[PDB]
Amino acid sequence: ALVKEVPRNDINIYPEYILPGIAHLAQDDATIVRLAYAENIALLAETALRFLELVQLKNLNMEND
Amino acid sequence: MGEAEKFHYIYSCDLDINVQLKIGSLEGKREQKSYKAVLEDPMLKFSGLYQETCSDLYVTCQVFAEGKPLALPVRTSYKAFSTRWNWNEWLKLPVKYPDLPRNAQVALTIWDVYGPGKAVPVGGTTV
Repeated sequence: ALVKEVPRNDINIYPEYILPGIAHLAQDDATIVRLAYAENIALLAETALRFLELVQLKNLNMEND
Repeated sequence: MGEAEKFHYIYSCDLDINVQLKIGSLEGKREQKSYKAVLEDPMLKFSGLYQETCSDLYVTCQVFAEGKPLALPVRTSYKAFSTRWNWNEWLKLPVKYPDLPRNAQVALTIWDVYGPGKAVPVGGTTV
């Protein structure tokens, strides 16, 4: 949630590393893990969405550069 | 004087069952406020403090560790109390034995009705 700028090397970090990296947690055997997943799945998605909006704004500005 | 030559124990990481705590009865008197208090906030008259019998209170139990809640609070089902607040209800806590940290505490807050849709705490305890 603290990432305010996405590096050029991590533009696709969300769909291929962040989201796919925690996806296994949503089905963990430990109820505490699934609880942490359910408690944060909403936050993870919202954070990834903020990233996508920034990448789109940056791309729009870079196209207008 | 009882006896027990052997102590049988299990590691909290080895008990794969939910931790259950039964909120039993609340014994003691809840003090009523002065009429000036009812004049300051007229909704107080409709509060559970003004029901003559033991109001139907419930306790929400949430486990905290290091100040962070481990799970959502669990509430006792509604039960009508006559002369004594006696829940006698086994609450299934949303925390498993292996998931409790060493500094885990259970916070139980007793709530009473405070007008339409608003609950006000009667009192709390943490163990």
